[PDB]
Parts: sequence; C-alpha cells; structure tokens
Amino acid sequence: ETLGEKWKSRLNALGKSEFQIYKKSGIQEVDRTLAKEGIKRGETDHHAVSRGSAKLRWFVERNLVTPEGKVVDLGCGRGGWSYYCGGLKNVREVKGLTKGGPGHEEPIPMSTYGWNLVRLQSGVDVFFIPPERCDTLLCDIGESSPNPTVEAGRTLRVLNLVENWLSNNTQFCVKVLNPYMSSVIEKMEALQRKHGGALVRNPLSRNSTHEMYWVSNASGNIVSSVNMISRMLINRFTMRHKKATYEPDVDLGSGTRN
Ligand SMILES: C[n+]1cn([C@@H]2O[C@H](COP(=O)(O)OP(=O)(O)OP(=O)(O)OC[C@H]3O[C@@H](n4cnc5c(N)ncnc54)[C@H](O)[C@@H]3O)[C@@H](O)[C@H]2O)c2nc(N)[nH]c(=O)c21
Ligand SMILES: Nc1ncnc2c1ncn2[C@@H]1O[C@H](CSCC[C@H](N)C(=O)O)[C@@H](O)[C@H]1O
Repeated sequence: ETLGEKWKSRLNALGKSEFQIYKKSGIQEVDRTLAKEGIKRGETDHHAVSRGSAKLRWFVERNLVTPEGKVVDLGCGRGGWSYYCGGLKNVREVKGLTKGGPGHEEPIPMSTYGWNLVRLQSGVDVFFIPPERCDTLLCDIGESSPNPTVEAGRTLRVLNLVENWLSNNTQFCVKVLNPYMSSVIEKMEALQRKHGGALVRNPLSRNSTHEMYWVSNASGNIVSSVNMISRMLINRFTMRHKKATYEPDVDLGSGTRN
C-alpha cells in the first residue's frame, strides 16, 4: 500500500464537521465575493468566471507552463482557464471543450481581455473526438470517488487521452486526479521519459484532494514529488491554525486583442 492510500482512508474516516474544517486548513483561497456579485448582474468585463483562473495563474506566474499559439483546454467548464490564457502575451488561439447540459456547468460568455481569441463549446465528449494539432495542451478533468481504484481508472483514461494530443515539444498543464496509485505512477514515468515535465502541488488545492498537475517546464522524480505531498496532507490532519489565508482575485482586463 502507498502513503497516499493510508491518507485516503484516514480522510474517509473523518466526521462531517472535521471534514469541513480539515478541507480548508491552512490552504490558500481567492477573494471572490465581488467578482461573483458582478457576474450575477450583467457584468462581463473584468471578472474570472471561476476560481480556476487564480489556479492557473499560480502555475504560469512561475513559468511552469507558458501557454502560446494554439491552446486546447479540455474540460473547460465555465471557461476559467481559457479566458485566462486568452490575454497572455504569446497566446494566439484558445479552443475549449466540455460536456455542459443538465447537471454540468455551461460556458459563460465574457468580455475579458482577449475574449475574441477564445472559443467554447458544450455538448462535447472529449474521449471520442479526433485529436488536433496544437502548441499548448490543458486539461482539468477528473471526477473524484470515495474509492481510489476508481480514481486510478478515471485518471489513466485522462492520461491516455492527453498522450494522443501531445506532439513533440508542446507546452502542457494536466490535472492528475490521483497520482499516488501504483498504476498511475507507472504511466506517469513512461510519459515523463517521452515528454518531460513533472508533477507539482498547487497551494490553492483543497486538503480533501491529492491532485497534482503535470506541468511541462519542471523536473523531479515522480515517486518523490508524490510522497512529499502525501506527508504534507497527513501533517495537515493535526493542524493548529486551522484557517485558510486569502488573496486577491485576478483582474482579466477588457476588450479584444488582435
Ligand atoms: C463530502 N465528503 C467528501 N469526502 C471525501 O473527499 C473526497 C472528495 O470530496 P469533495 O468534497 O471534493 O467532493 P467532490 O469534489 O467529489 O464533489 P461532491 O461534494 O459533490 O461529492 C461528494 C462525494 O463524497 C462522498 N462522500 C460524502 N460523504 C462521505 C463520507 N462521509 N465519507 C466518505 N465519502 C463521502 C459522496 O459519496 C460523493 O461521491 C471524496 O473522495 C471523499 O473521500 C468526504 N469524506 C468524509 N470523511 N466526509 C465527508 O462528508 C466527505
Ligand atoms: N468526458 C468529458 N468530455 C468533455 N468534458 C468533460 C468530460 N468529463 C468531464 N468534463 C468537464 O470538464 C470540466 C472540468 S472542471 C472545469 C474547471 C475549469 N478549469 C475552470 O477553470 O473553470 C467539468 O465541468 C466537466 O463537466
């Protein structure tokens, strides 16, 4: 058994209140109140549609992914990553695809900076559509489960999916819903040998998930990067400040790009 698995049982054993307190203990949060109120009226200018943008900004503002040219965002939901890339200096084109429909988030049309570069469709199932050429691949797909084996099945589908989309020296940031299961480690190692990058933990992630993102401009041993984060999450069980710490949202400008 891996350390991640020990962690997952310990999580599932928690009571309802302890769960909600642990989930946000000492993590990082985004001040979203005004951005949401803005959107809940007609406002289309300045706001991120999701806390997803803040999440992507963390990776980029550090040069772990450098989106550019033709960007594909698989499972883009409301559009938080897409709209975010739409205003980055080098990015030429953003295409985003999702499920939508009853029970899922629909794309939300916005006029943030570079909105014209960005094209979103719902009703799409990414697993059965032909791969297209591109320069940067993004993917935030993975529906969590109480059962880590289910999670590994779901994650290995996402991995086989992105492989088919990956070229040569293309930029990427790909959610790995479950990185600790033995079968995922293996696929990740084979994938690292063939495309590079490594796994990195985002501090905006909640303690209730062990997700790590495969980003292109990083290195590090797969096994170590993973165990590091299991030990962290276990350390966080007995924590003694028990509060999230907030940071401002992203302003995404307004207007068309060229
Ligand atoms: C809501 N919840 C989720 N988790 C755990 O955290 C992981 C992700 O949980 P989440 O809050 O991020 O939920 P998710 O993003 O999937 O969306 P949603 O809240 O809609 O789904 C809740 C899922 O948690 C499961 N769940 C609900 N209550 C429990 C529980 N008491 N114990 C274990 N699993 C639970 C549900 O069956 C459901 O699949 C899950 O794999 C599960 O082990 C919980 N654990 C405890 N111990 N008590 C909980 O109340 C709880
Ligand atoms: N098989 C599939 N094909 C297309 N979209 C899928 C999919 N499975 C899940 N998705 C969608 O992908 C989305 C990932 S969550 C979107 C978060 C986004 N990065 C943001 O910043 O807002 C979910 O809304 C889900 O409905």
